[PDB]
Amino acid sequence: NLYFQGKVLSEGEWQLVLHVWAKVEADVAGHGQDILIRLFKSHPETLEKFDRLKHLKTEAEMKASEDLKKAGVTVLTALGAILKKKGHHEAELKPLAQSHATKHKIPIKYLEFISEAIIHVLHSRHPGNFGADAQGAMNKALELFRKDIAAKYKELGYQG
Ligand SMILES: [Cl-]
Repeated sequence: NLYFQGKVLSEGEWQLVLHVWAKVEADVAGHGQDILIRLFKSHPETLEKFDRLKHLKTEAEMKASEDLKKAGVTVLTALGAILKKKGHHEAELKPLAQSHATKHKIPIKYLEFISEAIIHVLHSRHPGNFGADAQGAMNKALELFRKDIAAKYKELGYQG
């Protein structure tokens, strides 16, 4: 198994992140649904950034939406790919910052909101295997993502 040195997190922290993410990926649509519904319930203003979704008014409607299901898979597969770079994600963040800062106008604050939604859902679905250690390593990985993408927003002309 070829060693791939990561940045900022320790090797053991990266392994806790990628072990949990493998569980996410095995049911990506289900995790995606849960995370976006939690985001949209805790922070209803985020729903307005998704044109195909902004009309959905209840949890039953959100769970029935094929569009929300597709958005959830979009979000979690892009984030998983970034996490698997173990901090070597400069190239990946460039187009994501470009679309999110320039077209969608996503404030960095919403990335913090979805980070909270991700930790909440991971606790809810893996209550036996998402402990203090795994939670801390995931918080560090998402913090690094938010820090680096905030820096890319400013390189592309936007504060966010
Ligand atoms: Cl743990």
